[PDB]
Amino acid sequence: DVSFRLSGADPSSYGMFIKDLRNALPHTEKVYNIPLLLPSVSGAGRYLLMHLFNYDGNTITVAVDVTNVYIMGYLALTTSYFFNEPAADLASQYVFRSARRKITLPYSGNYERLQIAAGKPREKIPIGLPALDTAISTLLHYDSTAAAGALLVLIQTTAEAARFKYIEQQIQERAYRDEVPSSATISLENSWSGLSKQIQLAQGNNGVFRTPTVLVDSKGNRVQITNVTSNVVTSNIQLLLNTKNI
Ligand SMILES: C[n+]1cn([C@@H]2O[C@H](COP(=O)(O)OP(=O)(O)O)[C@@H](O)[C@H]2O)c2nc(N)[nH]c(=O)c21
Ligand SMILES: *[C@@H]1O[C@H](CO)[C@@H](O)[C@H](O)[C@H]1NC(C)=O
Repeated sequence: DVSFRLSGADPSSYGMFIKDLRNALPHTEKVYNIPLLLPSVSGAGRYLLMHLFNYDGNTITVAVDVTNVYIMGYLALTTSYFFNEPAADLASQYVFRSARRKITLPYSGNYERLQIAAGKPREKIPIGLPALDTAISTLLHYDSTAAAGALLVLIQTTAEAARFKYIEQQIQERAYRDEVPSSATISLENSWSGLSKQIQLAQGNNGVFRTPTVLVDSKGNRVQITNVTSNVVTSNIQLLLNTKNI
C-alpha cells in the first residue's frame, strides 16, 4: 500500500508520496529507461491500495489497477464505491470485500463521462493539494455529482502526477493554492496512451515514433513529438502503458 496525509503536507511530502506510488507499480523492463507497466497481473495483486487522509485525519482507500494506473473505486468508512464499468466490477471481486455495502457510481471512470457528471470540463476545475483535501472529504459521503468533480481532482493529483513529472511539479506548485491545470497538463493526460505506444514502437525504429504525438507546451504552444530525444520522453514521462493494453 502507499499512503499520503494532507495534514502537514508540503511539496516534499507530496513528492515522496508520488515516488512511493510509482515505486509500487511493478515492471520487469524499462523502455528508454522508463518503467514498462505489465500486460497483466492476476488476482488481488492487480490492485494497489492508496490510503489518503484529509487534513482532519479522515481517510479513504483508493484501489488502483497497477497495469494502467486507473482508479477502479474506493472505500469510505464501511461503504465501497466503484465506477460503472466492467474492469471496476472485476476489481470489486478483490478489494474492499469487507465493506458493509457497495455502491456503483452512475458513471464510468472516463474523463468525458466524469466531466458531464460534474457539469464542467477539467479545464475549469482547480487542482492542487487543497483541492485533494476537499476531494477526500467529498468522497467520504456519497453525493454522485460532487464525487465526479472530486474524482477528476483525485485522478489528476495521484495517477496523472505518477505518470508525468511535469504534472507532479504542477501539483507541488499548488501545494497551498489551487489552480486550474495548465493546457500542457491537459495535453499530457490526454496523450499518455499515445506516448506510451510511440515510445514502445520506437524500440525497433531507431528511437523514431511511427506516428508523431501532438502536445501543448509550457507557453501554450502546440508541438509535435517525433522521437525519444524529446524532453517529454527523457525527463517527463515516468510510466508506460504496455501496448498490449492499447
Ligand atoms: C479508458 N480509461 C482511461 N482511464 C483513466 O482514467 C482517467 C480518465 O479516463 P479517459 O478519459 O479514458 O482518459 P484519457 O483520455 O486521458 O486517456 C485517465 O487517468 C485515464 O488514464 C480510465 N479509468 C477507469 N477507471 N476506467 C476506464 O475505462 C479508463
Ligand atoms: C527528434 O526530436 C528532436 C526534438 O526533441 C528534434 O530536435 C529533431 O529534429 C527530431 N528528429 C527526428 C529525426 O525525428
